[PDB]
Amino acid sequence: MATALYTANDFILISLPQNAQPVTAPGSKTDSWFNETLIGGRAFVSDFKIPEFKIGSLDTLIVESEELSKVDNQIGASIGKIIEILQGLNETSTNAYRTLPINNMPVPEYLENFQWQTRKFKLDKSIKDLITLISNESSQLDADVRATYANYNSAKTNLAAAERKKTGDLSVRSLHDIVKPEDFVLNSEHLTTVLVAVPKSLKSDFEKSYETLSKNVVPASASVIAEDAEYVLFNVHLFKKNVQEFTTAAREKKFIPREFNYSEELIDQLKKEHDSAASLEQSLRVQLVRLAKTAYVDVFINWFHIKALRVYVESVLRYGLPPHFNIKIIAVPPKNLSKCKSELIDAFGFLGGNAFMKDKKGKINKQDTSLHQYASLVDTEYEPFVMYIINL
Amino acid sequence: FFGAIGCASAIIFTSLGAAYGTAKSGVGICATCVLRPDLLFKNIVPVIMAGIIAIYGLVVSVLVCYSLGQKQALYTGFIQLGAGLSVGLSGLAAGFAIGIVGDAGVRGSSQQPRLFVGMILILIFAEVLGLYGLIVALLLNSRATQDVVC
Amino acid sequence: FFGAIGCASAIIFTSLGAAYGTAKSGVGICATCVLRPDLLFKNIVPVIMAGIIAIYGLVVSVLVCYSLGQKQALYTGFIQLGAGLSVGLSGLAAGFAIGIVGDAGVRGSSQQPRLFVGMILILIFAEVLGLYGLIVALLLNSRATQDVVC
Repeated sequence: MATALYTANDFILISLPQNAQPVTAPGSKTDSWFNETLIGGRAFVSDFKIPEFKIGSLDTLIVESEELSKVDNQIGASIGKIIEILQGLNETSTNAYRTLPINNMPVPEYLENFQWQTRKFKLDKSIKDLITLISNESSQLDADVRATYANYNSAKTNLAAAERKKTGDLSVRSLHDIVKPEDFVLNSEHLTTVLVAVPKSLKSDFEKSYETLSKNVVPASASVIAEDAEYVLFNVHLFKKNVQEFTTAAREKKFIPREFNYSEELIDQLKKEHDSAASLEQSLRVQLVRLAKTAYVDVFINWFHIKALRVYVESVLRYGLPPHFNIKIIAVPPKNLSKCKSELIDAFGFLGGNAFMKDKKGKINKQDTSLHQYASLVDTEYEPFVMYIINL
Repeated sequence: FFGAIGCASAIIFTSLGAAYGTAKSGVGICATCVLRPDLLFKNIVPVIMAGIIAIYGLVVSVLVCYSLGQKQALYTGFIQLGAGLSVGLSGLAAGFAIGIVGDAGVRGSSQQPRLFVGMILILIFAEVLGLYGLIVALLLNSRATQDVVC
Repeated sequence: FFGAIGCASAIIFTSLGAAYGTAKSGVGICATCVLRPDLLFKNIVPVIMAGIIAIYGLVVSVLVCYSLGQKQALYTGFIQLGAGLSVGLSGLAAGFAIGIVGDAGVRGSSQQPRLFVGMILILIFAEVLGLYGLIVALLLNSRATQDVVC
């Protein structure tokens, strides 16, 4: 191949009747064929057989298929969102979660020990409540991941804002990193403090002009309390009446006043705000990685159960007998997907019926056209035997 | 006279041809490689199609050089002329073909790895000409030299 | 005479070839430099590639001068005219191709830093065309050097 990159184990799920025979190799059993014949003998075939549950009716069988198709999508949507997040943060491999161990066992091996797993799910529950149950668990786990990720972005916004106050640039920068009683006045009846943000060139001009700029200004009040890289920050002490006159006269000169006035409760509340933002984001990040791996293993088990159930159910509907159906899951080596899909189609497709058989073989992963991509849902083409292609 | 200009034409025309090919294809490829860096090798094979026109061209040109130096006349000059032109026109024209096909075929190479052989085949039809210019020219060179003679 | 034109073709054309290549390369490099600023060294490697063509051309030309006499022969004359042409028009063509490939390939530099060498592999293919010119022109010069014996 070269129309798609694979570097992680790929899976095709098939279910076939246990009386079947391949016509691509007549004189073979289906099980023997998978191992020996299929893609140059390099196919790894894994067990995936599950037994009978309790089926409502034939009538009920129909309702179950429809739901299974829908829940399978929905879980698939969720598991993709969890993986996209873990990948996005780059604090956990981006190069795994396609063949990253579930229950600390390699993924093709995990499927090999997958025979219908128990977490809360038993073979003596009804099929309708297993379809429902599973979906409820998957939706809860994802909604949790979405909320904590939502919270983590609101926390990033707060940490940037707070930081800017702590040292940024004077157009919103509020002071609390300078706390001196020699640069600010407090407990004062006549005096107040106005901070003036001044361009670096203009610093000399400010130093000369300020006392005479407004009337009634404390002289030798100019001190550089803070400095950024574009602006210089000065403290000026003056009369409360005269603050209006300074802000206005200063703007004409091309100085930018920063309205700040010294009070203890503001200074303390700016430092706390910065502190709580940092603490909130850091807690959220660890919680976000821990939660996403734990949620991921549970949803993986949930998803494969719907795929196992579904393929069995769809077999039961289309073929009827035999009551137990031969399900295998085949782990395909990278870039041998195209060859795999074709050999199974040729061999088994005849059982589904000649009407069912269409040629549109091939695969386009680029958005140039939307033909050449099998799914029973579309009227454009159909799978010719119960086959799902699973791409992690 | 015309014989020198033969040498010259061979080199002018086929260089330019190959340039045209390399440019046109190049831009398409350079663009494409950002989607999938895995088509590096594939993509190069269209570009190398225009590289081979010129090397044939050097073989005919070099011959004429040996047969030149001396003051000739009409007879050698026109037969050397005609040989130059031959490598010249195939180089120019095939070179031209390749860049066009090549660009649109970068989409072919990308989506189709199995109709990639089809893509080569279109390009490969242009390479037929390079041969025609060259074979006819080689024949011409040996016969051309008589030296002088109006 | 026809010597003066030899000089003319080789130094005009190949100079413009180099100019084209640098200009074009430049426009891409300057867009790209804001985006990624430490990929400067890599960017720089394409620009100089078209620059080395000129220095060949001008050496061919200093020789060609010497090979012009005042005796005047049409056929010795014509090999100098014809010689100049060959490095001129090949030089121009390498330059035209190199700036197009060069431009498109800085987009490559930006997005896929790691596979930058794939752009180079493409670019360098139009240097063959200069070698082809160089070789043929040199021989032709060498034959010519006789100060046009009539």
